[PDB]
Amino acid sequence: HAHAPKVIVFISGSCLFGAISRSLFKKLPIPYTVVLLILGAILGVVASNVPLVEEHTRDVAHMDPHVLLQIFLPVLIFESAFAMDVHTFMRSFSQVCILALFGLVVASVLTAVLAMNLFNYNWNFSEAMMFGAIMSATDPVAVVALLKDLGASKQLGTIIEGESLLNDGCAIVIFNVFMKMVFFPQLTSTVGQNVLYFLQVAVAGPLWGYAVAKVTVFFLSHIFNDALVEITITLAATYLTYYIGDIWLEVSGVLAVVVLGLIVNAEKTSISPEVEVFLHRFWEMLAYLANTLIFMMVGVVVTQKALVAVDKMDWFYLIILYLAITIIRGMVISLFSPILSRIGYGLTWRNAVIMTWGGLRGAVGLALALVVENLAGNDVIGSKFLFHTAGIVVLTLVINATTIQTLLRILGMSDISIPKRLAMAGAVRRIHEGQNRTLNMLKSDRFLADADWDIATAACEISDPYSPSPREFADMMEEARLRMLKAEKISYWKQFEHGMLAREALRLLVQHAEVAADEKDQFILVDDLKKSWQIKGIYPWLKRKLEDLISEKKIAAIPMPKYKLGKLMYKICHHMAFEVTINIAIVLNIVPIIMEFVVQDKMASQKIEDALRISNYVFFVIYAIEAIVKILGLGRHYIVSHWNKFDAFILVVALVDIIIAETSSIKVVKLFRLLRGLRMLRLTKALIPKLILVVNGKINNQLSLGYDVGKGYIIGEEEVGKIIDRMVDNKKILRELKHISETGRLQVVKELGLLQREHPGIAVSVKTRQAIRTILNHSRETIHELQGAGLLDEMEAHKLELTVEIKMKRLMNAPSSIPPPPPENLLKNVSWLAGDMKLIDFIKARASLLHFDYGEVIVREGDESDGLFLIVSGLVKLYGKSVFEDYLTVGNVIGEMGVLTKKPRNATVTCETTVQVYFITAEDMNIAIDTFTLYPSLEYRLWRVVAIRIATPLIMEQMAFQGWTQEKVKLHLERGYLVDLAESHFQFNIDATLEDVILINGTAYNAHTREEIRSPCLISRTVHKLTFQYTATEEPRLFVVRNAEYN
Repeated sequence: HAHAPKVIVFISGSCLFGAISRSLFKKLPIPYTVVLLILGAILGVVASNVPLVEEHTRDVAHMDPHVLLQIFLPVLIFESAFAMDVHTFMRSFSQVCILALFGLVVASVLTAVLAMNLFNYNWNFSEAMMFGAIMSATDPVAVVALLKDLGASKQLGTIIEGESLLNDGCAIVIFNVFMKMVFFPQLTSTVGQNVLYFLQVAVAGPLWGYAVAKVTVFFLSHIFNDALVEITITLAATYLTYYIGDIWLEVSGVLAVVVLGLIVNAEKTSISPEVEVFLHRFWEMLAYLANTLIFMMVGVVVTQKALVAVDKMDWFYLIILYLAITIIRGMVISLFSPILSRIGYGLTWRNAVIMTWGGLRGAVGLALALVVENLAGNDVIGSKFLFHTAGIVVLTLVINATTIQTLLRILGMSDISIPKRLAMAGAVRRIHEGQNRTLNMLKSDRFLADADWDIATAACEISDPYSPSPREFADMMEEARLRMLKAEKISYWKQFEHGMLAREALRLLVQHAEVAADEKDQFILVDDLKKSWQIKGIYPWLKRKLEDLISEKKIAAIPMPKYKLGKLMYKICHHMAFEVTINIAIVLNIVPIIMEFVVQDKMASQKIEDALRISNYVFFVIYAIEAIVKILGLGRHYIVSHWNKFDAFILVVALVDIIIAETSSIKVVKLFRLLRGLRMLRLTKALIPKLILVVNGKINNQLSLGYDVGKGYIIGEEEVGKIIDRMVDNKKILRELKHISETGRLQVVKELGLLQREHPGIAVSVKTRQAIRTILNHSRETIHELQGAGLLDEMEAHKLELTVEIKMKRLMNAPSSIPPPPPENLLKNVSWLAGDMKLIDFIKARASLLHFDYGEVIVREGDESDGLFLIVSGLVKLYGKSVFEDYLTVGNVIGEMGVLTKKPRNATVTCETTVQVYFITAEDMNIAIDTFTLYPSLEYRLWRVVAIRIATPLIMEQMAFQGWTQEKVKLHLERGYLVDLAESHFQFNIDATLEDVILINGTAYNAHTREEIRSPCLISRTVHKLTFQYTATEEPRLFVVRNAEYN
């Protein structure tokens, strides 16, 4: 009917035009957005002549400014923020801010002066500043897209993107400031009044955004199965942050959304992964809709209202303006180049050109132009604002956006590095080989013999998109160095693919490897990695100081009252419900404190101020009973704590002012100010624990990243060290490489072991978090394995896989600090004790806790193996000639092999810190071995623990070249078991059911050749059968792993 929404046809039609442009002009260098402007112009000219069409474009063309800003800008700004690589953005935050904020001011002011002097429009400074503001809002989406692939992607790409984000955010702020001075002027403004205005837009805005962000991520972390709720919460937070910010709080909405976008982006872990991928594609779609509409709207109104008021001179000014804003941006970048070069990633002269040429203008500039074109009404200023802004957008998108592709070439930035070319060629060649095998396999199929292979081969063709002498010695060294660093990069990627590394640690390690590859004679330096696990000094100090404030040890020392009258209260005094009730009462006291006092201020409603006085009586009564109960429970010791004395002062205030108030204006203001100022501050007692939790969280986030980088490096080095043994020939080179790897590994394992001592609880939290995450991951795999085998139905598989998903989400809410378990708990958790309560009691009764000081030697080489140590606290350094060094920390048990083979100790143990060890004597272990002999025998368990640790190096060395990482090998061995040579004193291999057989201890004879095999050897696949000697000196033990099919 006549009331039908006519914006539906325009909005939907805009989508179709966007699709058409985006499709047809996909290959041409001209960006599609230019075509949208042409189509908008066509709609404008045709609309002016055909009244029917005008009825459909009017509602959206002639659209109120506020509705333009309130709906579109939050989408554009949030989407831009939500799409950033925050981690890189933060690491270059200063460099972006200097160039964005200060650069924006100078760029706009210089443009403003140009507009005033050059143009004959006779604009004043306010209008010229609006012009400069809308002329300095960039939109480099087309340029960062190219930089994403070709080169210089990591640093340059995000710097231009972040700079554009911040200058867009600030340009709107400047535009808002100067628009009110032009279209909504005010009679007067004081200096102090303006300063408060600055604080609101510049300081309060970001704080409002930060508060809403931290509230949002809190709830998102507590939504477990509703994806729709997560998406809706994101939408509502984004729009309410802007609306409440601009309209109710009058703080800067755009900056609030910028901060909200960045915080929510950083806290992506709080969003379920499946939702995360949705949101990225969702906000992209919303931003794409916003761009398509704004460009078509400009195309419409520019022809209907703007081009009718354009003189020949205006065209001349547009060219001069385009040249000016281009050289101005370059001047700003160069001028700050000395500063920017000394922070973050310094700008090379070629990078500067990219930033200068890549400063495309776009939607935000146009959107703000439409506001002026609307507010100005019939004034020419509106038309000429829209004309120039549209002109600059067209010129930049025609000239800059098309030639940037060639400029990146001329500057020699698009070249693909040799490593990438080689990797792509190898991958393509392997794929090409993979298809030939598949193609042959199909040709043998009876049901596909008649298929047209000429077409099949042509269709499935993947094509490469990119198409002793010192001089001798140094050459191999450079070759080896690069062949090593390349291996590491692989080992990091393998770890990530198997969920062993967080993405951030992977990025750091790969970045360091790449940097080392570019430099000369450079390997990975741990000194560069240290920045990952160095805790900033502020946080430990804050944690210590805050924990001192609520120490309250002087209350814990208070004894029970000496008579029954106080005994009952004392119990209440230590019930959490008491403190919770008092806190709730206090926080409820805000309602009177605000309502009555603000009402009295307004009067300065008498019945309200008369009535609320009674609530003061009620809260006084509550606090009085609280004080009475506390004094009765504690007695004279009550006054000891400083927190209590503050409450005594508060009650003194209550008595004094409630009496005096009931009994000039000074008394009333005294009552109000004193009640408000004091009674709210006693919440800090309950607040401080939350601050401690926040601090823990900040430390945990840093320490966790440290462990990943440190542990990622160690595993990478361990894997590589068994590869270079066969990747390089020259022994001298080989020896030099491994020496560096070990001197790096020792530093990492030491420093990373000292952090645990500095922050015990946080370390335990981090580690238990890793433990759970690993368990769930491999728990997820079995579900896929069961699903893939068809052994479990798809719907049932999904039902299980949900419980894993919610479980992995609840990790993020786990406490940042777990109190370290006491020593007795460690014994309970030793690998070869778990579950055997009878054995645990036997050991716990005979384990003697010892304490050592720095530098003491627990055991020395050649000493008889008198027992084994479990390190419950500290860090010990092992230095054994069978040269070979290591550092062991909490949990690790020393001497497991010694008590079994009864052979002298292999390494000297020195304490790097104050160490505590549970010492179990060899005699006790022998007794335990003799007295605990069920199927999972203690001797069997001990050997199994040792066996795997001995086996893992052998299997790695034998199959490092293949695709298995360490975790896979260790799990692989986990399926194994030790054979009882008493059940059969000879072992017969079965190649179809035994995957690997390892000899751990004792000599074994080849049954046919009667060759003797040394103890730690990995039995070669060629051996058919083994015969074992029987001597007391070395009883032979053997480890085997069967195929999945149980024998």
